[PDB]
Amino acid sequence: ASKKENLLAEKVEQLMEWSSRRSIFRMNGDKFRKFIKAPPRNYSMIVMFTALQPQRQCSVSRQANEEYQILANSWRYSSAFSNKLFFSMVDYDEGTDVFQQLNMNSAPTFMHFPPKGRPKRADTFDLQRIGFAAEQLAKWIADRTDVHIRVFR
Amino acid sequence: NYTCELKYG
Repeated sequence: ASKKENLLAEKVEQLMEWSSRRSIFRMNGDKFRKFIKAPPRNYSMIVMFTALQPQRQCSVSRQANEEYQILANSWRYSSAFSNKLFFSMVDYDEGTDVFQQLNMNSAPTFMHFPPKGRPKRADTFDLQRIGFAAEQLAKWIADRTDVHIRVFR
Repeated sequence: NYTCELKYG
């Protein structure tokens, strides 16, 4: 109805159209800002910050991405699938400006960006304690969003 | 190495 309400609905449609072609949205700084930082939003965003370029040989990022793929695939096929939760990734070499804004000097990091407000302490996944099995990522997502993604491989 | 250090893009 309102100008801001209509823009929001269009923005969500744009993410749903992206969804038909991708399970994970690969973002540079412009897209990150437009779809994750900019208001308004009524959806949660999960983001994997990664550095997957071969020359860097970031083994952790590589393995973590394999799990994140399994997760986002599980989402895609879920009976719980909706327009209220999306998965994105930001690669260091493509979104360097994003890493700097977030004061990230390494990878990988998984974060939840809620529709309102900023990420809370628990909105950074505790990778160093837990590891990055898709099932553990899913547990964390459930805790932060109440969306329960049941992993399959 | 065993850590992914990121300096410049």
